[PDB]
Amino acid sequence: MVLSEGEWQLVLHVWAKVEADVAGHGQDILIRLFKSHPETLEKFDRFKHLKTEAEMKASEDLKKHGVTVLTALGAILKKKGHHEAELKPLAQSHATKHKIPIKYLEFISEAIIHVLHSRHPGNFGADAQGAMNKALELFRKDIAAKYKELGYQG
Ligand code: ZNH
Repeated sequence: MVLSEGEWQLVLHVWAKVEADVAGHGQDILIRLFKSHPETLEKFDRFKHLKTEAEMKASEDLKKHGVTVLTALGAILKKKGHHEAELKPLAQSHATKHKIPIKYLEFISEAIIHVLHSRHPGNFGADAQGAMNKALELFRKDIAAKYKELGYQG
């Protein structure tokens, strides 16, 4: 699959708003993820003890993680599909150390879309949401191919 330049621009124009407060968007996204799919929290030996949204919002380590995740994703999006270099180390750590199935990447993709839709109705209409879905699908497809090369079922 390949996105058009117009699709990339819709993706990057909403990402520009995310970048006003990457930390806040990261918290909202991780919390949505853990609330919708509580099993995903079990992957974080650092965070699996957090019991409530309140505890999640007050966690500095969780905030730090959201910034790390969104900054990595932002870098990948900015490559506009030319993301092999960024994807290599990410695919290896997530296949081999963290053991994150593609299904869980689908879950966080859903959380991203939900938070953007809630926070950014001005820049996340149907067309922009479609473009973001296409970008995240491409990310997941490319990660999935790497998983396979690396020996992980995903
Ligand atoms: C979209 C998307 C995404 C992105 C971009 C990311 C990114 C990332 C980064 C950058 C980091 C740091 C470095 C490495 O590699 O290690 C990480 C880590 C990581 N991660 Zn991940 N992620 C993700 C998804 C995910 C999910 C979904 C999960 C689960 C479920 C995860 C789990 C993880 C973990 C567990 C870790 C580690 C943490 C700590 O701190 O230790 N993850 N991550």
